[PDB]
Amino acid sequence: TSELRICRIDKESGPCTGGEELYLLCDKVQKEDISVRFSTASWEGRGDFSQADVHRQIAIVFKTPPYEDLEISEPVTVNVQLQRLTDGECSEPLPFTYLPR
Amino acid sequence: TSELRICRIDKESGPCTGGEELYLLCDKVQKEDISVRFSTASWEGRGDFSQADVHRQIAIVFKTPPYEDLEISEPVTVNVQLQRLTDGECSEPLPFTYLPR
Repeated sequence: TSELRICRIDKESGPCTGGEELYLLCDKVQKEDISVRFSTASWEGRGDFSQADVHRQIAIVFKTPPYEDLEISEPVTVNVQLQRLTDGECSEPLPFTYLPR
Repeated sequence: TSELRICRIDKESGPCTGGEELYLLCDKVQKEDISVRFSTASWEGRGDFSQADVHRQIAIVFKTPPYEDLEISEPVTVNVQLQRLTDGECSEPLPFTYLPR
């Protein structure tokens, strides 16, 4: 109830040794009343995190624009950033590399 | 200013043909005054999304627990879910598969 829902987990696999840092996207939860449970029909395990590790974020779903040159033979890593429409203010850039066909 | 900051992009690469659905995590933005800019020193492109595509989410950073059997020779995909400490209520499960050493 209260709708505990996980939207996704950045990684779908990892070493059985554990201790691997991951992150999951979910709907509203109470950081003082939430935990992560890994399990099978006969085993149970918990993710290691604190309240400081529960971040309120915004997620934007979008389709990439086609690159200027659809005939590139070599990868081309461009910049990706947030930009405000009103003032045209940008955020720092993050890389994204386009791959040839 | 107002601190436009991107935390990450699920994919770091993709076809130069574009039209690839992605998502990025960032800090507070105004969905009616925000856009995504792809660019080089001489080229500019925009991500395709609407206001409906800007979601307020929670992200939890955590380390995975080690699996019960560290000697598995075959992958073992267990369940991962949110669980409330107070009532022990769980969310639907998402799969995560442990890999042998």
